[PDB]
Amino acid sequence: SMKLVKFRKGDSVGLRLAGGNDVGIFVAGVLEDSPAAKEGLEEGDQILRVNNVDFTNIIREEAVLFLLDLPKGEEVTILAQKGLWFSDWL
Amino acid sequence: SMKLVKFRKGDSVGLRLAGGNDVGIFVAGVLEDSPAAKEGLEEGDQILRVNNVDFTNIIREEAVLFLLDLPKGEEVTILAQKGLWFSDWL
Repeated sequence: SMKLVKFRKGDSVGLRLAGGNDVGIFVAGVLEDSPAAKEGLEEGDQILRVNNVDFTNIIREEAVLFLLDLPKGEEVTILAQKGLWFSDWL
Repeated sequence: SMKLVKFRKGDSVGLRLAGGNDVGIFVAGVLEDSPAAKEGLEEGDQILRVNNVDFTNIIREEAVLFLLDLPKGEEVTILAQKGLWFSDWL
């Protein structure tokens, strides 16, 4: 049900995000060959926490900038849960 | 603002979908090297119409099954608009 994903940030975090009208922040894509991919992050997962931030109470714009601004080399810890729905490949 | 994407369906349509609580059906991924990719479908686009179906008034489950069930070789026409938000790669 929950998953803890930990990787060292490279030049980018290797993720894209999606959400709606304050209904949670979701993984909308994981970069191929990235540390995030290697460690098991998946499209459709809800992000609950990144490092010391509650990702269930953050506005969209901050969620984006927080991840962009983490320095290269720093460890990123994501707690994810496996409002939005996502289909499989069709 | 709008885009019309037309391709011949292969073994799969080459797309994944996302939505919320009846807030529209969105492109959540486009398969690399697919006809859909070649013709310009992009993650974050809202699907307005597929063939002769109003994709703004269809429940999630039908949206999925409709696309799965289209036969191989049939032309797929998607009208897309460039409730959900999607970030860029971070």
